[PDB]
Amino acid sequence: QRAAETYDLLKQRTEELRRANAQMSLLTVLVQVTQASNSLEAILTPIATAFAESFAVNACILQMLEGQTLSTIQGFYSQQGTVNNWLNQDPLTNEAIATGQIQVAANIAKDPKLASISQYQDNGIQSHVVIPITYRNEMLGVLSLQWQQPISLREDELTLIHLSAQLVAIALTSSRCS
Amino acid sequence: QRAAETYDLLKQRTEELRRANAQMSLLTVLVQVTQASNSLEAILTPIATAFAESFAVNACILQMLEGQTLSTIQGFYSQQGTVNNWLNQDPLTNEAIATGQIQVAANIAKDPKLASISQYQDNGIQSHVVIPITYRNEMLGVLSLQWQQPISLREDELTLIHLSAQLVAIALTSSRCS
Repeated sequence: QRAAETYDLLKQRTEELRRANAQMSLLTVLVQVTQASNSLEAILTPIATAFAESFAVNACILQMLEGQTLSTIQGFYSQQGTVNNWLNQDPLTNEAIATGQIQVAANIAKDPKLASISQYQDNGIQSHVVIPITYRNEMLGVLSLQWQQPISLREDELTLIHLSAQLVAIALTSSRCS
Repeated sequence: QRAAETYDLLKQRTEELRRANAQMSLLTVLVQVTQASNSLEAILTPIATAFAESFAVNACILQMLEGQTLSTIQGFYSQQGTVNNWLNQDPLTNEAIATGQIQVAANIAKDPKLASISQYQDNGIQSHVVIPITYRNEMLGVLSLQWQQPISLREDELTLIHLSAQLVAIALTSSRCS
């Protein structure tokens, strides 16, 4: 009966509601973190951590740029006992820096330009998204999201990444104000 | 039957979903506007306009501060044929500047400190919210929301105002970067 296709539509709304709330929650935390810090360095790990929890990553790295080189300045989170930063050796990151575009590798085994990279293999990284962090046209850094399984991002998750990163860029650019 | 108390809960979820989407939408527009501008002055009206549409105001004013004086620098929106800025003569605004707190006057006729003010009367303003716009502890300006009817803000609407304003403060502080 059409009263069973109402369980199909409440179960649908609630999931959408759940999703929308989780989006709001990430944006809320990013604003809070920005307001509570007093320097750029204090803000980095908290931001990485915020993305890590939102996207259930194995690891997240937020790394600053000087021109088009990765800075030593960075913040990070990992479920592992150590964070292994090999982004300077990463084709995916290198394409992000060059093109100013989000780069999505949903399944490493399939990008042949990525499948044979020792670092992806030894860290067990099977999906990777890297997004430049750009304020106006100034690229301030990159944010890397890493998982040990292949992912399949929804439309809403990609919108959230685009907006998130954009907010983060507003955030970093203000943090440099003494 | 309990199948009629499922229409009561889908009609409930959808409204909550509607609300959450409208929140996301305001935050999205504020980020976009910040990224698309190239100066602080270009950003002001768009931000005021964004709040005006979100909160269905009669008018919105976003006005910069120098120390604790209102600047000439400002942006605004109004349904009226003219924007009448009388915030320098406003006790509500003056309390916001002094206390760094949101000020809510849901029904002017009832604040006796506000009911006899010529400007509230002649503009037909029956409710008024003014929120300082503060980055870290630096108060950059005030944002004023004005209606011709009494309002009754929901919990979610107040959270949105707090976060919004906080984002705007991040936004203005970055805009000053040449």
